[PDB]
Amino acid sequence: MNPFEMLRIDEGLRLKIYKDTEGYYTIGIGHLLTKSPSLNAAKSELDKAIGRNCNGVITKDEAEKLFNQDVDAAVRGILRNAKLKPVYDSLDAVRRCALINMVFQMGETGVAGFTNSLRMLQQKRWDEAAVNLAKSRWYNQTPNRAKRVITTFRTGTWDAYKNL
Repeated sequence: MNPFEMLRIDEGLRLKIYKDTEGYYTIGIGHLLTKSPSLNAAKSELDKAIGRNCNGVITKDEAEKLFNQDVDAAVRGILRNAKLKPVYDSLDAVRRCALINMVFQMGETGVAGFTNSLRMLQQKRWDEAAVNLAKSRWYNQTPNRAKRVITTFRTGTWDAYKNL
């Protein structure tokens, strides 16, 4: 595994402009393009973003790159986050990876709301923490994806996604 494949599985990949749950134009792995109703504008923002005559559709790699700039942006925020910063620093590279997964999935705000759970991770209390996170509304909401993320944390390996 690697982080793109992680999200590939979790968020899914989209190579053609789409609308999300909130109506927003998006593309690749959750890459929101714009908030205005206009396809016209997304199209344009994309072309731009990607750098050529895409026309509402990109490549796989073209997407990875977008995906790369977004992980980058997420990390950056994490480090500017005071609740998130310390946790993130405590984490070995791969679990850092799970934390981006979550953030990606629920925003920085939502993530930092798992008080006890973060403390647990920070402390490097890998099992209890596993246990704990299985209690949340997160786990009921999106079970599969929650389970995978949790194993990542438990173990600090790509066990849950590698055969996938």
